[PDB]
Amino acid sequence: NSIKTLSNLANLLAQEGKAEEAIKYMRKAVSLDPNNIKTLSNLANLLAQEGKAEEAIKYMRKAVSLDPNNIKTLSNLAVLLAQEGKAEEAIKYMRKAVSLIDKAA
Amino acid sequence: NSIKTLSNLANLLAQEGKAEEAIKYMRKAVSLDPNNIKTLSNLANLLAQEGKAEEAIKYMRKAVSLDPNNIKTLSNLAVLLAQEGKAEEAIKYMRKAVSLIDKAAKG
Repeated sequence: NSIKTLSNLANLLAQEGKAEEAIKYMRKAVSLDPNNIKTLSNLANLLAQEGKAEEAIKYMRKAVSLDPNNIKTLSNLAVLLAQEGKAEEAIKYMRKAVSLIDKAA
Repeated sequence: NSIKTLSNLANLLAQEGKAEEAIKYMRKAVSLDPNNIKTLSNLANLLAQEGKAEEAIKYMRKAVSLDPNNIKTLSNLAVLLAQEGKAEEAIKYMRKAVSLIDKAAKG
């Protein structure tokens, strides 16, 4: 609803290279529903796109905690951790994703 | 106009449910610089969100081929493949990514 609208505006501003405003609207969107995985991941990726990897990782951990079996979230978190030089933890989450993929098949 | 303009126009068009036009403009953006990894990933994401998973996979594969050590590209591709039910190849890309992370960590 309003979350989707805020998300659209945010992503438009970001795709136009105006990331700070995008982050403002995104934080609003997350505030409206703090348990939405999609919006949390969106916020995270916007923060990471700005070089702020730590806060991004925070929100990604939140999203993972919301659903530990989603391989997209696990993979994304793993990527963020790897970019920050946390090899062991990244490899851990990636391998968890591998296990889930192999299990579902 | 530029790649940025065409790409964002494509994004808003997609948001308006004008997927055909969106893909048109995003492909126009690609044509200006066919080996641009960023644009390729953008088109891939667009195709994926519209349901066109297979095409998206093809463009993600080209992206990987342009830079095979990018773990973001490898991971995104793997997630897509797994989504389409291609478990083994997805796992292969993820283990590639893991090997790269370990290799980079070892210095």
